[PDB]
This record gives sequence, structure tokens and C-alpha cells, in this order.
Amino acid sequence: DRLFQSGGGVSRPGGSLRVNCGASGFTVRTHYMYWLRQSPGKGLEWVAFMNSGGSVSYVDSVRGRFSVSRDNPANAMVLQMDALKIEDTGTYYCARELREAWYGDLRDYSGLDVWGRGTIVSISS
Amino acid sequence: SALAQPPSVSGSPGQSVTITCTGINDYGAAYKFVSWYQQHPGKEPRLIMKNVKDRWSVTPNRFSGSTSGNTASLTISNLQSDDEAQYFCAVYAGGFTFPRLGGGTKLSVL
Amino acid sequence: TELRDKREKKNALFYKLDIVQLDGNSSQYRLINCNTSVITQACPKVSF
Ligand SMILES: *[C@@H]1O[C@H](CO)[C@@H](O[C@@H]2O[C@H](CO)[C@@H](O[C@@H]3O[C@H](CO[C@H]4O[C@H](CO[C@H]5O[C@H](CO)[C@@H](O)[C@H](O)[C@@H]5O)[C@@H](O)[C@H](O)[C@@H]4O)[C@@H](O)[C@H](O[C@H]4O[C@H](CO)[C@@H](O)[C@H](O[C@H]5O[C@H](CO)[C@@H](O)[C@H](O)[C@@H]5O)[C@@H]4O)[C@@H]3O)[C@H](O)[C@H]2NC(C)=O)[C@H](O)[C@H]1NC(C)=O
Ligand SMILES: *[C@@H]1O[C@H](CO)[C@@H](O)[C@H](O)[C@H]1NC(C)=O
Repeated sequence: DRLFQSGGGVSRPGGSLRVNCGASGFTVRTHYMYWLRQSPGKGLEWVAFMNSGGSVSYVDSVRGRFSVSRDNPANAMVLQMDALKIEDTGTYYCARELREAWYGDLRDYSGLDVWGRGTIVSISS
Repeated sequence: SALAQPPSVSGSPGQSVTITCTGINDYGAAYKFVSWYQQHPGKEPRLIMKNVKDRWSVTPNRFSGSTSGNTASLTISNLQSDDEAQYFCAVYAGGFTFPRLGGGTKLSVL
Repeated sequence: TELRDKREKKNALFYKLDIVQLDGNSSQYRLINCNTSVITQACPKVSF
């Protein structure tokens, strides 16, 4: 399995950007996927999560501004980002998680096993 | 909130040191799955350890895990230059939406 | 059972994948589904 990313780039505050995350060896649409970001020299932080079912949860700080969508023909996800702020500047990562939830109910948990190399996003004036 | 990692640790080559991970039992009594991540500078995270002491794929023997209820401990023995990196402790449990992520610790070899 | 005062210690075997580790000491275990849903036994005449 592998993940590969594209997009990101440069934007003024209030602009819009978009990052693609495509998979190989497995399809996005049937796994647990995570969007995270890391500001330079700082730690990782959660951004978005999409379950196997396709429902998405957002962290409060980007709700109403970030949106994730499935691109099944491309076997990928897309993070669309609008109303960009300075705080959104950093390196973004798309990742796959392996868990065990038998008959719904869970028993075992590995963590994040597949990690994309990250895309750079810079919001500046 | 976030788990507690000391910002930085240091040790001599060949020795062993431990990075601690405190606050695990702060939110509920659910079984705490404890994980550890390595990140070399300019590189992405790489998963080291799950299930506090369970080694993952290519992680040598020199990495071991222990736990004290609320504080986990990741120990590395036979310190060597490769080990200089940023480490992240994390805990997940059922019902969580995101696993709690530590602040990270930079490990340097003297 | 069955006088609701004389409880007894019994034991039985359950296929591992049906057992979960309790949210605490590793010697303690729980049925896989029981904090979440009602579990019913299937009745011999009703084997479909
Ligand atoms: C049902 O039964 C089947 C059959 O038993 C079960 O399938 C098995 O599932 C295992 C779990 O995934 C598979 O193990 C994986 O193997 C891959 C590599 O497999 C390939 O290579 C093997 C040989 O590799 C050795 O030799 C090569 C040189 O030939 C050498 O380069 C290697 O380093 C290695 O020494 C072949 O024998 C095999 O057929 C196949 O061609 C292995 O890579 C997996 O490790 C993964 O570990 C983590 C997740 O744990 C993952 O993140 C890793 O990726 C990271 O690292 C790579 C670089 O290594 C990087 O590209 C990524 O970006 C990440 O940074 C890595 O993928 C894992 O060990 C097993 O192969 C498979 N068996 C078969 C026959 O397919 C199945 O599980 C069963 N299911 C149930 C429900 O029972
Ligand atoms: C039972 O709980 C105590 C409380 O911390 C702990 O010290 C002990 O190791 C536990 N026993 C097992 C078998 O987990």
C-alpha cells in the first residue's frame, strides 16, 4: 500500500486551496482515513477524519471552512480548503489507519500505518 | 487535553534512556492502547510501537515498552546516532474520536 | 442460580475472537458486545 499527495501551495488569507490524496494497493472508500497538519517546528494536529462509512468529522477550528470529498474514479480523497487563515500554514498529511471492529464492536487497534509524504501550504500576504 | 512528554532528553551512545508519557488515565477508564512514533528531521512519522510493549515491523530489540497505569515509558538501549529524532506518544480507546497525541520529545545522542 | 442467593463459580470456553480484554487489568475479560447491546441465545427448535 502507498499514499501519494498533490496540490497545496501558496495563498493569500481568504483564498482557497485543494490537496489530493490517492492510494495504491487499497481503495480509500473502504478504510479509515485521517487528515492532519503540522506547523513548522511544531507538533502534529488533527484536521479531519473519514470512516469506512464515509461520514466525516471535522475539528472545530476548520468546520465550515474545510471539506473532504471522495474521488472514487481516482481512488483518492480531496481536502478542499476555503476561507484560509494564517494559522492554516503548515505541512499537511493524509494517512490510513488499521483497526478491528468486529460486528461493529471493536477489540483491536493498530494505529496509523500508511503515511503520505505531506504537501506544503503557505498562507501569506 | 494533551499527554505530557518532557520536551527533550539526552544520553550517551550505547546507553539506554526512557521517554515518559504521563496523563494516560485522565479521560475514562477504557483500555488505553498506547502507541509510539518516530520522526526524523525532514521526514514523516513512522510507527514504532503499539500495545505498550509490542514491537512493530522493523523495530529492533533495543526498543521496549513499559507502563505504570498513568505513565507509559518507551526505552531505547544501545543508543546510536540513528536514534536522534522526534518521538510522539499517543493513546487511543473506544469511543475516542481522535487518539490523544503527546507534545513530542526530541532525543539527541551526546 | 436458582435461588438467587446461592451463587456459584462456573467456567466455560469461548472462542477467543468473541472475548475482549476488560478496560483495566489484563486478567479481566468481558463479552465482546455487552456494554452496547442485548445478546440472545438461539433456541434449538429455531435453528434456521
Ligand atoms: C490471509 O492470508 C494472507 C496470506 O497469508 C495474509 O496476507 C499477508 O498479510 C501480511 C500483512 O500485510 C503481509 O505482510 C506484509 O508484507 C509486505 C511485503 O510483502 C511483499 O514482500 C514479501 C517479501 O518481503 C521481504 O523481501 C523483500 C525482497 O524480496 C524485501 O525488500 C522486504 O523488505 C522483505 O524483507 C513477499 O514475500 C510478499 O509476497 C510480498 O511480495 C510488508 O511490506 C508489510 O510490512 C508493512 O508494514 C507496515 C504495516 O505493518 C506498513 O506501513 C509498511 O509500509 C511501510 O514501509 C514500506 C517499506 O517497507 C513503505 O513503502 C511504506 O510507505 C511504509 O513506510 C509495510 O507495508 C507486511 O509485512 C503478507 O505479505 C501477506 N501474505 C501474502 C501471501 O500476501 C492475510 O493477512 C490473511 N488475512 C486474514 C484475515 O487472515
Ligand atoms: C491490577 O490492578 C493493579 C492496580 O494498578 C495493578 O498494579 C496490577 O498490576 C493489576 N494486575 C493485573 C494482572 O493487571
